[PDB]
Amino acid sequence: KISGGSVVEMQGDEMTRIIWELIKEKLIFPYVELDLHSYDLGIENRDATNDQVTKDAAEAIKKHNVGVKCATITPDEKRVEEFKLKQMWKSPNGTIRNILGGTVFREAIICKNIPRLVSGWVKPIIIGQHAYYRATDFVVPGPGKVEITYTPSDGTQKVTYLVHNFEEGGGVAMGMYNQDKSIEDFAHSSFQMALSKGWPLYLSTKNTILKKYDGRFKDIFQEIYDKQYKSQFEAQKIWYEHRLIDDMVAQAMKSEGGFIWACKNYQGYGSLGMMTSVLVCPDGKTVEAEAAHGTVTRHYRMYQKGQETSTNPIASIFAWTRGLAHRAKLDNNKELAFFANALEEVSIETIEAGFMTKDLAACIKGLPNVQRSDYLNTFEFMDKLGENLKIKLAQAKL
Amino acid sequence: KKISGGSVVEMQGDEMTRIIWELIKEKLIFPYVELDLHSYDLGIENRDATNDQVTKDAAEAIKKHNVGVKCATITPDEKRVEEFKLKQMWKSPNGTIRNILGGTVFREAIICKNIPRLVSGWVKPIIIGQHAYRATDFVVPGPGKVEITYTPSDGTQKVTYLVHNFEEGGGVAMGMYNQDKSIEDFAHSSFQMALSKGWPLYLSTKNTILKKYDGRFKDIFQEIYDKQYKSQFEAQKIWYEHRLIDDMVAQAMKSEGGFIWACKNGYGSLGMMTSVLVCPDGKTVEAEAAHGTVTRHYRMYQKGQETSTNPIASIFAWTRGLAHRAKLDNNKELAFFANALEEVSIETIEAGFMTKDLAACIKGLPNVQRSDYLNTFEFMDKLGENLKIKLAQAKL
Ligand SMILES: NC(=O)C1=CN([C@@H]2O[C@H](COP(=O)(O)OP(=O)(O)OC[C@H]3O[C@@H](n4cnc5c(N)ncnc54)[C@H](OP(=O)(O)O)[C@@H]3O)[C@@H](O)[C@H]2O)C=CC1
Ligand SMILES: NC(=O)C1=CN([C@@H]2O[C@H](COP(=O)(O)OP(=O)(O)OC[C@H]3O[C@@H](n4cnc5c(N)ncnc54)[C@H](OP(=O)(O)O)[C@@H]3O)[C@@H](O)[C@H]2O)C=CC1
Repeated sequence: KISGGSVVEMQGDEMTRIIWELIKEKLIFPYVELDLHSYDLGIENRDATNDQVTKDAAEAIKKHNVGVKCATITPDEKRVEEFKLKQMWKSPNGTIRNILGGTVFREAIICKNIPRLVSGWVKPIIIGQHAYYRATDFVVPGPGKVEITYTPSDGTQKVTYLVHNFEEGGGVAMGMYNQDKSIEDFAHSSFQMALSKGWPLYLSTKNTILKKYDGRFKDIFQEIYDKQYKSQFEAQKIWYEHRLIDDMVAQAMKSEGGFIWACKNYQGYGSLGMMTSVLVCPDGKTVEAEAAHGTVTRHYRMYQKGQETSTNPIASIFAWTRGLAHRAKLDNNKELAFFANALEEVSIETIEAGFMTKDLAACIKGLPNVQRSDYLNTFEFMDKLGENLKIKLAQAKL
Repeated sequence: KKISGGSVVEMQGDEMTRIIWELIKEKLIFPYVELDLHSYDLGIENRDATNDQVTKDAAEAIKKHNVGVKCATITPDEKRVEEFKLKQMWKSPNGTIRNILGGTVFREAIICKNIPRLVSGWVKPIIIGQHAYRATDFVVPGPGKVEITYTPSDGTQKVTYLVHNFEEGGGVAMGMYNQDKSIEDFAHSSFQMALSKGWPLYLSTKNTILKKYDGRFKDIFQEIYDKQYKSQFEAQKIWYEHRLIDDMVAQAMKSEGGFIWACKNGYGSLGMMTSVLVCPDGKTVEAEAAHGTVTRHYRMYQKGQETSTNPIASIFAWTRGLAHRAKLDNNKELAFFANALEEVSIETIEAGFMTKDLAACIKGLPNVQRSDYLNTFEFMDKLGENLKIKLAQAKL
């Protein structure tokens, strides 16, 4: 077996909890031994520990640099009643993101025989937004001037901008800000992401409206690029380029994918089971990977009733491969790195060979026309993945 | 005899849409409807020659007559100023008109059974109304205080909020506002939109974060619904509900369309995107296509090259305006004609006759053959033939 090293694992809820264990038993543990720091973020354990397990897991990722998380229940009124919760606990992902900070990158796994939004997309597209509300909103009770002013610490200037003169009645108003350091982090993660995946980085803004707000982003990116990054980019045939929201969307419809897209926003096509997410810290050392979808409660309800389920494990699987990939990069572990990529290859190869779960079959043929013989159920698909994994690894040996 | 349509304000536009606009009036409207046409030429040359006076006048006419249908217009930039030697960079005509009329813009894509849509589970299009810029942004060069103050006009105590204290480094800051009247109008237009279409209404905000800012939207929407629209909504078996933006995106993706989405704050064929400005009064509306003047196709047409521009959005501007005019005047004949024009457009495409953009949505642009679509004039002639036939069969 491979010596994988230190990995922080977080267990989840409902259907993903089941798939998670299938992944560990069929795909990971037979080939990788890990110094595994496992945390049970199941809803009942989070309630029992008064959410302490969530904080402990966050600190564990901070210490060991690699975290892979299963989907978790974010409680609401119904969940509080269903589980007899003591509190409507905050989402584990919010707690973890707030402890680690960083930038989230979403990337949908592409298979040739699965329709994409843009027919021409051959390579993936990695979209990134910064994990930051810290905004001061208030009620304007009646007529009067709302103004926003800046005063430098040296007190040599004072600038006052009229936000609005309320002359008929009141309303609402707010102010919000952004620190340079937070914009710089967003850019560092974004450039390191483009270098890691070996693709070009595009930044899109709306400088035609918030000329000053978005212009600061444009400048901070260009500064960092031309300073510490331009070199590596020209080396790998990649580059950085700023785009307006229109020029960017256009360049995407005509493009073949294969680029990082940084957004200053203030999730659709392709089954949710194909979407991956990665929290990348500015330091470039810490990564937390996980599927972009949820616990799949509906499929779990079928399971509980004893009905066949067909749940896509790809996003969950790619959470492990990304985490193991980063762990291998940190440890210079060529064997683990080879495994992580082999597992990714096998998943796509199996789907592209026609073995797939119902969601993907529906994407191809349309749900009203899918037949039982068009797909595999949850356990059949995991079986096929494990079978092709064993073949692939053994064949690589020769 | 033709139908007596009444008073309509019409606004002529630029480039490709101007060509198609005239074909629409000649082939689909005028052969069947007589209008008291208040017609204004918002072509770039006429706006310049009148110093944009025509644009303001058109807005006043809509205010007076309640119904307006507008062709897409060139919004000037530096390149347009050079191309036409403009006296100056005239403001977007839509900006002038919205400023004069107020109201909320609602966007709706026209759904054809045989054109693939974003979520294949959307049977009926979804109508999205948006709010408004009005953001005072600026750069923070270095350490210092950014504060936002409220100064009452009656002399009482000034109120000051800290936005942020930049202790080291700089960044950016911005201020933003919303007047209560503005939110009330947004709600009223939205409720009227939902009643008119007979569909449910959903307001999406982030009132859990912006507790006071977005909370004001949700509160005003609810108070106006309970006092002015609850019963009417029930009398049509519809409803209004607030929803957090995340939950709303969830409900929408699993839904089959058919609802109005008001959100404070999408890639189909632009040729199928419709737009309507709905004033809160419930009387005045202005309809236009969601796309622009299609300059690229116009350059083709200028060199005598074959074009295939989609007129659907332009056609639905006319049908929505005429439908509102019919409602205002209790004009059963015009109401039917407007419905017939919309169905004939949908049916022609659903029968396999379409412009190149929709053929691309089916075969993909790389494999679109000339025999897969009609050019602009071929498609317009096909619509005319089918409209003629439908209206003949409608007598009995
Ligand atoms: N990262 C996290 O921890 C996340 C937490 N959640 C939690 O999970 C639950 C969400 O349930 P829901 O709102 O249904 O969102 P889910 O993403 O859990 O399920 C959404 C729906 O999309 C389809 N789908 C999603 N993942 C898969 C998959 N792997 N294979 C096949 N189909 C899939 C299914 O639709 P169909 O049944 O039509 O196939 C499923 O019902 C809540 O408790 C929420 O708090 C949700 C989001 C993220
Ligand atoms: N309501 C208004 O008055 C509006 C004004 N404008 C003005 O109009 C011009 C806009 O030009 P542009 O920026 O190209 O935006 P357009 O929407 O005019 O053209 C956009 C592109 O989308 C496709 N497209 C749009 N409408 C159609 C259609 N009816 N049938 C087929 N394809 C269509 C074409 O792409 P392809 O050529 O690849 O098919 C077209 O080149 C500018 O002068 C702008 O100021 C723009 C926005 C709204």
